[PDB]
Amino acid sequence: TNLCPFGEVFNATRFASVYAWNRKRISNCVADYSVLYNSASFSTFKCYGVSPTKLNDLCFTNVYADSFVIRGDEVRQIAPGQTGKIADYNYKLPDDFTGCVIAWNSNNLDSKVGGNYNYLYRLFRKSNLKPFERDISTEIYQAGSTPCNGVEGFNCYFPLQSYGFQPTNGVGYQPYRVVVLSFELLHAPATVCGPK
Amino acid sequence: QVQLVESGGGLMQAGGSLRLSCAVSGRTFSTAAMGWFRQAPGKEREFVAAIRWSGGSAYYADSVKGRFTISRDKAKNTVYLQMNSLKYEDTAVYYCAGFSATRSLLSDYATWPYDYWGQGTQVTVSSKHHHHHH
Amino acid sequence: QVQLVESGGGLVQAGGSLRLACIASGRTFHSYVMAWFRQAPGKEREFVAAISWSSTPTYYGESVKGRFTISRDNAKNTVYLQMNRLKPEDTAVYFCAADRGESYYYTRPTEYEFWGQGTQVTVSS
Ligand SMILES: *[C@@H]1O[C@H](CO)[C@@H](O)[C@H](O)[C@H]1NC(C)=O
Repeated sequence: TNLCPFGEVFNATRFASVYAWNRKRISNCVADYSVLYNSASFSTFKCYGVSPTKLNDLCFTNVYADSFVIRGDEVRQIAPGQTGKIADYNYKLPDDFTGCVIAWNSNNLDSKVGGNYNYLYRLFRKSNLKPFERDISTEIYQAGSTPCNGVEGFNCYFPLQSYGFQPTNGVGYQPYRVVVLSFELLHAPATVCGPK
Repeated sequence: QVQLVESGGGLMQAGGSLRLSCAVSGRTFSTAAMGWFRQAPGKEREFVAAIRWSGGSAYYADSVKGRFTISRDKAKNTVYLQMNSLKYEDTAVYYCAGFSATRSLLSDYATWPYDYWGQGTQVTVSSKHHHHHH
Repeated sequence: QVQLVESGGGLVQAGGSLRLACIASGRTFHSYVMAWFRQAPGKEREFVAAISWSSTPTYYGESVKGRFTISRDNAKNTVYLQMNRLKPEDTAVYFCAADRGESYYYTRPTEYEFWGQGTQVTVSS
């Protein structure tokens, strides 16, 4: 009788920086998508490996809700098989992703006169993330042949940078809140089913 | 609801030392930076120093490098400017700044617009040159 | 680098039938939800039909439901649009579109990453 807490994820007052992306486990609950079905303001609502029309009919052994903020031009990167700063260094979907990606323009909440700089991305990393990997380290990034030893300088850079969310920003630089619903199908009891 | 409050200004003779403090209440500057600016009467604001709050790396204007040290104590939520080898010319109003923006390159903080600043503390340097000629 | 190429358009009499085809280059076709959009003389791209990876479900714009059939052949990297009982109103450039993802908002052009240049259909009387 007890619905999965999608409201807690979609309507959270604070959203995570993409580099420190948030993950909520959803289990042992009825997954009623009817509140997403009656939404029209999402900029994107795509599922991979399942039809959005069948989400109320399906059972999964686990569900994860990952949430974070990115720029408009970067929403494309939240999909299987993408490269770029976000897919490579911040949040990586697997090539065979099963789940749904929902994004919406959050300019009303996430941009301020003078700019909101609270949302960060990783700009540098020694290698690409594996799918669903999270890197929250702040080690000075060694870009040259000489080690940094935690001192910034030439070829020694802080690995994170603020998005600058100004109201004057073009569509591609406006903030977008993202919710990724990842579905797992293992040889294990189903924890999450739809109403029917 | 944040405030930057500077203390430690005053008069010094050329060659001497002063320590400016800036107590921050209302927030931290975690992965971002704090800085010191100065403005002499009828002269444009000038960058002095910046420090990354998390890691503590420092960036200095050429005019103060090797003479002024910026540092911070995270427990006291305070940034400091140790002003050694003071010159006539270091005479200005000094104010601490906060940056909400995390910049990857520390040198950006030399020109990036600060979003927080304190009241200012006056620093006057005496010489024996008698600069002001009539 | 994925290209969609539409063919099978030309002149046809009202009441008549036409089969559009769209071939995707490479071997990524199977991973795509395929759709048809159309642009009538001086109107916006309008949704016509879409087909999910497994051939089910299928979707149709209100004005072509019953008359048109979308189908796919993964072995030929081809999506097809069988158009029957054609009217003058069906005169348009028909564009093939493709995406990795199946959108809840399947009628939105912005939900499809890949686009052909289109094939011209003219229905006369
Ligand atoms: C978020 O906002 C309103 C709060 O009443 C509600 O209609 C909706 O259910 C919420 N969204 C989700 C996904 O639960």
